[PDB]
Amino acid sequence: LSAEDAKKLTELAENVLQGWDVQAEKIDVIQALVWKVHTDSGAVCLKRIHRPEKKALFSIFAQDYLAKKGMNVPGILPNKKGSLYSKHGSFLFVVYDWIEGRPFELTVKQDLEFIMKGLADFHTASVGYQPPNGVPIFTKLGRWPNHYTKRCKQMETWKLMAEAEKEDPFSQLYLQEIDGFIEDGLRIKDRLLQSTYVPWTEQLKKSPNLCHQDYGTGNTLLGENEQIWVIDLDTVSFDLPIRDLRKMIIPLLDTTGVWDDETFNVMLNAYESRAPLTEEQKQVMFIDMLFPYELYDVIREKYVRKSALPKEELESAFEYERIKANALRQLI
Ligand SMILES: Nc1ncnc2c1ncn2[C@@H]1O[C@H](CO)[C@@H](O)[C@H]1O
Repeated sequence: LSAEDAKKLTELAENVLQGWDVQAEKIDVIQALVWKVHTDSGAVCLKRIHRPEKKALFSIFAQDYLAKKGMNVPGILPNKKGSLYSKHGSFLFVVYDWIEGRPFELTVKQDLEFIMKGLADFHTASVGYQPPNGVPIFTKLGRWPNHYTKRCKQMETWKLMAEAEKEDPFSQLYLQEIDGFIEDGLRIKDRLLQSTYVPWTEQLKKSPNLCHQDYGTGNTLLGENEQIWVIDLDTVSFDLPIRDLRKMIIPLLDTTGVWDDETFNVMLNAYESRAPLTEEQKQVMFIDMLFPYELYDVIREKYVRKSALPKEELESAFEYERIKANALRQLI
Protein backbone atom coordinates (compact mmCIF):
# COMPACT_ATOMS: atom_id res chain seq x y z
CA LEU A 1 0.00 0.00 0.00
CA SER A 2 1.95 3.03 -1.34
CA ALA A 3 2.27 5.68 -4.14
CA GLU A 4 5.22 5.15 -6.60
CA ASP A 5 6.03 1.81 -4.91
CA ALA A 6 2.68 0.27 -6.11
CA LYS A 7 3.29 1.26 -9.78
CA LYS A 8 6.89 -0.04 -9.39
CA LEU A 9 5.58 -3.53 -8.51
CA THR A 10 2.85 -3.34 -11.20
CA GLU A 11 5.50 -2.58 -13.86
CA LEU A 12 7.65 -5.51 -12.65
CA ALA A 13 4.66 -7.86 -13.15
CA GLU A 14 4.00 -6.49 -16.66
CA ASN A 15 7.68 -6.99 -17.55
CA VAL A 16 7.92 -10.53 -16.16
CA LEU A 17 4.54 -11.58 -17.70
CA GLN A 18 5.99 -11.04 -21.22
CA GLY A 19 7.64 -14.48 -20.66
CA TRP A 20 4.18 -16.12 -20.49
CA ASP A 21 1.33 -15.84 -22.97
CA VAL A 22 -1.16 -14.20 -20.60
CA GLN A 23 -3.50 -11.35 -21.61
CA ALA A 24 -2.82 -9.05 -18.62
CA GLU A 25 -5.78 -6.64 -18.23
CA LYS A 26 -5.66 -5.56 -14.57
CA ILE A 27 -2.94 -6.40 -12.00
CA ASP A 28 -3.34 -6.19 -8.22
CA VAL A 29 -0.57 -6.53 -5.62
CA ILE A 30 -1.67 -8.90 -2.80
CA GLN A 31 1.05 -10.26 -0.39
CA ALA A 32 7.20 -13.54 -1.07
CA LEU A 33 5.48 -11.08 -3.44
CA VAL A 34 2.12 -12.14 -4.99
CA TRP A 35 -0.05 -10.55 -7.71
CA LYS A 36 -3.57 -11.39 -8.92
CA VAL A 37 -3.41 -11.02 -12.69
CA HIS A 38 -6.86 -10.56 -14.24
CA THR A 39 -7.25 -11.83 -17.81
CA ASP A 40 -10.04 -11.74 -20.47
CA SER A 41 -12.41 -13.80 -18.16
CA GLY A 42 -10.76 -15.57 -15.15
CA ALA A 43 -7.44 -14.87 -13.31
CA VAL A 44 -3.92 -16.24 -12.74
CA CYS A 45 -1.46 -15.78 -9.87
CA LEU A 46 2.07 -14.34 -10.41
CA LYS A 47 4.37 -15.14 -7.44
CA ARG A 48 7.97 -13.89 -6.93
CA ILE A 49 9.58 -16.60 -4.78
CA HIS A 50 11.77 -15.08 -2.02
CA ARG A 51 13.53 -18.35 -0.99
CA PRO A 52 17.00 -19.51 -2.42
CA GLU A 53 17.02 -21.29 -5.87
CA LYS A 54 17.68 -24.80 -4.42
CA LYS A 55 14.72 -24.68 -1.98
CA ALA A 56 12.60 -22.83 -4.52
CA LEU A 57 12.90 -25.60 -7.14
CA PHE A 58 12.09 -28.36 -4.63
CA SER A 59 8.69 -26.75 -3.90
CA ILE A 60 7.96 -25.67 -7.51
CA PHE A 61 8.48 -29.23 -8.78
CA ALA A 62 6.57 -30.60 -5.78
CA GLN A 63 3.59 -28.47 -6.75
CA ASP A 64 3.77 -29.52 -10.42
CA TYR A 65 3.89 -33.18 -9.34
CA LEU A 66 0.86 -32.76 -7.06
CA ALA A 67 -1.15 -30.73 -9.59
CA LYS A 68 -0.51 -33.25 -12.41
CA LYS A 69 -1.32 -36.16 -10.05
CA GLY A 70 -4.81 -34.70 -9.34
CA MET A 71 -4.22 -33.22 -5.86
CA ASN A 72 -6.01 -29.90 -5.25
CA VAL A 73 -3.07 -27.48 -5.51
CA PRO A 74 -2.96 -24.73 -8.10
CA GLY A 75 -1.46 -25.90 -11.39
CA ILE A 76 1.55 -24.16 -12.90
CA LEU A 77 1.17 -22.51 -16.33
CA PRO A 78 4.26 -23.20 -18.48
CA ASN A 79 5.97 -20.13 -19.95
CA LYS A 80 6.77 -19.44 -23.62
CA LYS A 81 10.04 -21.43 -23.27
CA GLY A 82 8.21 -24.45 -21.74
CA SER A 83 9.54 -23.95 -18.22
CA LEU A 84 7.64 -23.84 -14.94
CA TYR A 85 9.48 -20.66 -13.89
CA SER A 86 11.61 -17.68 -15.02
CA LYS A 87 14.73 -16.39 -13.25
CA HIS A 88 15.32 -12.60 -13.09
CA GLY A 89 18.19 -11.54 -10.80
CA SER A 90 18.17 -13.44 -7.50
CA PHE A 91 14.43 -14.31 -7.85
CA LEU A 92 12.22 -16.99 -9.41
CA PHE A 93 8.86 -16.04 -10.96
CA VAL A 94 6.03 -18.58 -11.35
CA VAL A 95 2.48 -18.29 -12.81
CA TYR A 96 -0.22 -20.41 -11.18
CA ASP A 97 -3.91 -20.86 -11.79
CA TRP A 98 -5.90 -18.59 -9.44
CA ILE A 99 -8.22 -20.84 -7.39
CA GLU A 100 -11.57 -19.36 -6.36
CA GLY A 101 -12.87 -20.33 -2.94
CA ARG A 102 -13.65 -19.25 0.60
CA PRO A 103 -11.36 -19.45 3.64
CA PHE A 104 -12.22 -21.80 6.52
CA GLU A 105 -13.81 -20.73 9.83
CA LEU A 106 -12.12 -22.71 12.63
CA THR A 107 -15.09 -22.13 15.02
CA VAL A 108 -17.36 -24.12 12.56
CA LYS A 109 -17.12 -27.94 12.97
CA GLN A 110 -17.54 -28.89 9.27
CA ASP A 111 -14.70 -26.49 8.26
CA LEU A 112 -12.41 -27.90 10.91
CA GLU A 113 -13.17 -31.38 9.44
CA PHE A 114 -12.57 -30.14 5.86
CA ILE A 115 -9.21 -28.56 6.65
CA MET A 116 -7.99 -31.86 8.23
CA LYS A 117 -9.22 -34.09 5.37
CA GLY A 118 -7.34 -31.82 2.94
CA LEU A 119 -4.18 -32.21 5.05
CA ALA A 120 -4.61 -35.98 4.87
CA ASP A 121 -5.13 -35.70 1.06
CA PHE A 122 -1.97 -33.61 0.70
CA HIS A 123 0.10 -36.10 2.72
CA THR A 124 -1.09 -39.20 0.86
CA ALA A 125 -0.84 -37.61 -2.61
CA SER A 126 2.71 -36.34 -1.96
CA VAL A 127 4.11 -39.87 -1.55
CA GLY A 128 6.07 -40.66 -4.71
CA TYR A 129 7.46 -37.13 -5.21
CA GLN A 130 11.20 -36.86 -5.94
CA PRO A 131 12.75 -33.63 -7.20
CA PRO A 132 14.38 -33.62 -10.65
CA ASN A 133 18.04 -34.15 -11.39
CA GLY A 134 20.14 -31.38 -9.77
CA VAL A 135 17.48 -30.19 -7.30
CA PRO A 136 18.45 -31.39 -3.80
CA ILE A 137 15.94 -32.82 -1.35
CA PHE A 138 14.88 -30.74 1.68
CA THR A 139 14.26 -33.17 4.55
CA LYS A 140 13.93 -33.11 8.35
CA LEU A 141 13.49 -36.91 8.72
CA GLY A 142 15.17 -38.15 11.93
CA ARG A 143 16.19 -34.64 13.05
CA TRP A 144 13.69 -33.95 15.87
CA PRO A 145 15.93 -35.21 18.73
CA ASN A 146 18.67 -32.73 17.66
CA HIS A 147 16.07 -29.96 17.10
CA TYR A 148 14.76 -30.51 20.67
CA THR A 149 18.30 -30.37 22.09
CA LYS A 150 19.15 -27.16 20.14
CA ARG A 151 16.00 -25.58 21.65
CA CYS A 152 16.66 -26.85 25.22
CA LYS A 153 20.26 -25.53 24.95
CA GLN A 154 18.95 -22.23 23.47
CA MET A 155 16.57 -21.78 26.46
CA GLU A 156 19.63 -22.28 28.80
CA THR A 157 21.66 -19.75 26.74
CA TRP A 158 18.89 -17.08 27.04
CA LYS A 159 19.34 -17.18 30.89
CA LEU A 160 22.62 -15.29 30.22
CA MET A 161 20.77 -12.24 28.82
CA ALA A 162 17.84 -12.89 31.26
CA GLU A 163 20.12 -12.30 34.28
CA ALA A 164 21.30 -9.03 32.58
CA GLU A 165 17.82 -7.45 32.90
CA LYS A 166 17.71 -7.48 36.76
CA GLU A 167 14.64 -5.20 37.08
CA ASP A 168 12.27 -6.95 34.63
CA PRO A 169 9.19 -9.11 35.62
CA PHE A 170 9.39 -11.31 32.47
CA SER A 171 13.08 -12.15 32.99
CA GLN A 172 12.59 -12.51 36.78
CA LEU A 173 9.83 -15.13 36.30
CA TYR A 174 11.90 -16.73 33.50
CA LEU A 175 14.98 -17.26 35.69
CA GLN A 176 12.78 -18.80 38.45
CA GLU A 177 10.63 -21.35 36.54
CA ILE A 178 12.25 -22.15 33.13
CA ASP A 179 14.48 -25.04 34.39
CA GLY A 180 11.43 -27.31 34.93
CA PHE A 181 10.32 -26.86 31.31
CA ILE A 182 13.89 -27.42 29.99
CA GLU A 183 14.19 -30.63 32.04
CA ASP A 184 10.84 -31.85 30.68
CA GLY A 185 11.96 -30.91 27.11
CA LEU A 186 14.97 -33.27 27.37
CA ARG A 187 12.80 -35.95 29.02
CA ILE A 188 10.40 -35.70 26.03
CA LYS A 189 13.45 -36.21 23.76
CA ASP A 190 14.20 -39.43 25.69
CA ARG A 191 10.56 -40.56 25.34
CA LEU A 192 10.75 -39.87 21.55
CA LEU A 193 13.89 -42.03 21.20
CA GLN A 194 12.02 -44.98 22.85
CA SER A 195 8.99 -44.59 20.49
CA THR A 196 8.86 -45.85 16.87
CA TYR A 197 10.10 -42.39 15.72
CA VAL A 198 13.46 -43.63 14.40
CA PRO A 199 12.20 -46.72 12.50
CA TRP A 200 9.31 -44.68 11.15
CA THR A 201 11.59 -41.85 9.90
CA GLU A 202 13.94 -44.47 8.35
CA GLN A 203 11.06 -46.17 6.53
CA LEU A 204 9.89 -42.76 5.17
CA LYS A 205 13.43 -41.78 3.93
CA LYS A 206 12.86 -44.47 1.29
CA SER A 207 9.33 -43.30 0.17
CA PRO A 208 8.59 -39.95 1.89
CA ASN A 209 5.58 -37.74 2.16
CA LEU A 210 5.84 -33.95 2.19
CA CYS A 211 4.93 -31.82 5.20
CA HIS A 212 3.42 -28.46 4.31
CA GLN A 213 5.13 -26.77 7.36
CA ASP A 214 2.84 -23.69 7.44
CA TYR A 215 -0.62 -25.24 7.06
CA GLY A 216 -3.56 -23.13 8.16
CA THR A 217 -6.54 -21.01 7.26
CA GLY A 218 -4.27 -18.58 5.30
CA ASN A 219 -3.08 -21.32 2.84
CA THR A 220 -6.30 -23.35 2.31
CA LEU A 221 -9.67 -22.84 0.66
CA LEU A 222 -12.98 -24.52 0.02
CA GLY A 223 -13.73 -24.36 -3.73
CA GLU A 224 -16.68 -25.66 -5.75
CA ASN A 225 -18.15 -29.17 -5.00
CA GLU A 226 -16.76 -28.91 -1.44
CA GLN A 227 -13.17 -29.45 -2.69
CA ILE A 228 -10.40 -28.52 -0.30
CA TRP A 229 -7.45 -26.74 -1.92
CA VAL A 230 -3.93 -26.24 -0.53
CA ILE A 231 -2.44 -22.97 -1.89
CA ASP A 232 1.12 -22.02 -0.73
CA LEU A 233 3.70 -24.80 -1.07
CA ASP A 234 6.83 -22.62 -0.65
CA THR A 235 7.94 -24.26 2.64
CA VAL A 236 7.30 -27.95 1.88
CA SER A 237 9.88 -30.51 2.98
CA PHE A 238 9.97 -34.20 3.77
CA ASP A 239 8.98 -35.04 7.35
CA LEU A 240 6.59 -37.26 9.30
CA PRO A 241 2.95 -36.32 8.53
CA ILE A 242 2.23 -35.83 12.26
CA ARG A 243 4.36 -32.66 12.20
CA ASP A 244 1.56 -30.82 10.34
CA LEU A 245 -1.02 -32.10 12.89
CA ARG A 246 0.93 -30.81 15.87
CA LYS A 247 1.75 -27.54 14.21
CA MET A 248 -1.98 -26.99 13.44
CA ILE A 249 -3.69 -28.42 16.56
CA ILE A 250 -1.45 -27.25 19.45
CA PRO A 251 -1.53 -23.50 18.59
CA LEU A 252 -5.30 -23.66 18.01
CA LEU A 253 -5.90 -25.19 21.48
CA ASP A 254 -3.48 -22.71 23.19
CA THR A 255 -5.35 -21.55 26.30
CA THR A 256 -4.96 -20.78 30.01
CA GLY A 257 -8.42 -22.30 30.68
CA VAL A 258 -9.67 -25.74 29.63
CA TRP A 259 -8.19 -28.19 27.15
CA ASP A 260 -10.75 -28.48 24.35
CA ASP A 261 -10.82 -32.29 23.92
CA GLU A 262 -13.93 -32.15 21.68
CA THR A 263 -12.10 -29.99 19.12
CA PHE A 264 -9.03 -32.25 19.45
CA ASN A 265 -11.21 -35.31 18.69
CA VAL A 266 -13.03 -33.68 15.78
CA MET A 267 -9.69 -32.82 14.15
CA LEU A 268 -7.94 -36.20 14.62
CA ASN A 269 -11.05 -38.15 13.69
CA ALA A 270 -11.36 -36.11 10.44
CA TYR A 271 -7.68 -36.58 9.60
CA GLU A 272 -7.77 -40.31 10.41
CA SER A 273 -10.91 -40.89 8.27
CA ARG A 274 -8.58 -40.46 5.19
CA ALA A 275 -5.05 -41.12 6.53
CA PRO A 276 -5.38 -43.46 9.51
CA LEU A 277 -2.52 -43.67 12.02
CA THR A 278 -1.42 -46.68 14.07
CA GLU A 279 -1.27 -46.48 17.84
CA GLU A 280 2.54 -46.32 17.71
CA GLN A 281 2.41 -43.43 15.19
CA LYS A 282 -0.03 -41.53 17.39
CA GLN A 283 2.28 -42.07 20.40
CA VAL A 284 5.09 -40.34 18.47
CA MET A 285 2.69 -37.44 17.76
CA PHE A 286 1.55 -37.07 21.40
CA ILE A 287 5.18 -37.11 22.55
CA ASP A 288 6.03 -34.38 20.04
CA MET A 289 2.95 -32.38 21.15
CA LEU A 290 4.33 -32.31 24.74
CA PHE A 291 7.52 -30.50 23.66
CA PRO A 292 7.27 -26.79 24.59
CA TYR A 293 7.19 -25.35 21.03
CA GLU A 294 4.61 -22.65 21.90
CA LEU A 295 6.51 -21.64 25.05
CA TYR A 296 9.68 -21.29 22.90
CA ASP A 297 7.87 -19.01 20.42
CA VAL A 298 6.80 -16.72 23.34
CA ILE A 299 10.39 -16.65 24.69
CA ARG A 300 11.81 -15.94 21.19
CA GLU A 301 9.60 -12.78 20.99
CA LYS A 302 11.25 -11.34 24.13
CA TYR A 303 14.96 -12.22 23.62
CA VAL A 304 15.62 -12.60 19.86
CA ARG A 305 13.05 -10.10 18.51
CA LYS A 306 13.39 -7.94 21.74
CA SER A 307 9.63 -7.21 22.05
CA ALA A 308 9.13 -6.01 25.68
CA LEU A 309 6.35 -8.50 26.64
CA PRO A 310 4.89 -8.48 30.19
CA LYS A 311 4.97 -11.19 32.90
CA GLU A 312 1.37 -12.29 32.11
CA GLU A 313 2.30 -13.66 28.65
CA LEU A 314 5.11 -15.87 30.07
CA GLU A 315 2.89 -17.27 32.86
CA SER A 316 0.11 -17.78 30.29
CA ALA A 317 2.58 -19.77 28.11
CA PHE A 318 3.73 -21.84 31.13
CA GLU A 319 0.12 -22.54 32.10
CA TYR A 320 -0.73 -23.91 28.61
CA GLU A 321 2.25 -26.30 28.81
CA ARG A 322 0.97 -27.56 32.20
CA ILE A 323 -2.65 -27.88 30.90
CA LYS A 324 -1.40 -29.75 27.81
CA ALA A 325 0.85 -32.03 29.94
CA ASN A 326 -2.21 -33.11 31.97
CA ALA A 327 -4.33 -33.65 28.85
CA LEU A 328 -1.74 -35.89 27.12
CA ARG A 329 -0.25 -37.74 30.15
CA GLN A 330 -2.17 -40.99 29.44
CA LEU A 331 -1.43 -40.91 25.69
CA ILE A 332 2.39 -40.82 25.67
N1 LIG B 1 -3.59 -19.27 -6.32
C1 LIG B 1 -4.30 -18.63 -5.36
N2 LIG B 1 -5.63 -18.84 -5.29
C2 LIG B 1 -6.40 -18.24 -4.34
N3 LIG B 1 -5.94 -17.41 -3.42
C3 LIG B 1 -4.63 -17.10 -3.38
C4 LIG B 1 -3.69 -17.70 -4.35
N4 LIG B 1 -2.47 -17.19 -4.02
C5 LIG B 1 -2.63 -16.35 -2.94
N5 LIG B 1 -3.94 -16.31 -2.56
C6 LIG B 1 -4.65 -15.55 -1.47
O1 LIG B 1 -4.15 -14.24 -1.18
C7 LIG B 1 -4.76 -13.88 0.07
C8 LIG B 1 -3.95 -12.80 0.80
O2 LIG B 1 -4.72 -11.59 0.85
C9 LIG B 1 -4.91 -15.19 0.85
O3 LIG B 1 -6.23 -15.30 1.39
C10 LIG B 1 -4.59 -16.30 -0.14
O4 LIG B 1 -5.52 -17.39 -0.10
